[PDB]
Amino acid sequence: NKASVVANQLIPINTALTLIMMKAEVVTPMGIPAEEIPNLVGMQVNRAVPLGTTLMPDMVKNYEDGTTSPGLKSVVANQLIPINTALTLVMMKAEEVSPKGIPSEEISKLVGMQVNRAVYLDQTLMPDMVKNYE
Repeated sequence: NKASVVANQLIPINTALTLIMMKAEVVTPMGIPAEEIPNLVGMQVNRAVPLGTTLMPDMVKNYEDGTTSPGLKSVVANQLIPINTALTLVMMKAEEVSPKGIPSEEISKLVGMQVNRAVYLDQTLMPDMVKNYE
């Protein structure tokens, strides 16, 4: 089988991995492959990554758009938004990503709403970081 993207060195939290920190080794479990290496390269993680850590879906927010059928498109801040910032669909990208944070059900109504917490780059928007919805 093809090798997967397993980090050889240890990565801290929120760190874009590169070709040097990305090792294509054939280890299990076969998390995300390296076909989109040149696409999701520099992808930051949600928590600290140990040595030889394979790319996991639950450990990485939007590892890449390798999904086909959306349906469960979740809102993800592909960019960085400072606390209290009326973010709209432009800064928010409702795509199918895990885990299922906040689905774009009525986003058109909450779009441009000011957040009470700071938001980093591609981060999964959750109802725990926002105030009281409608």
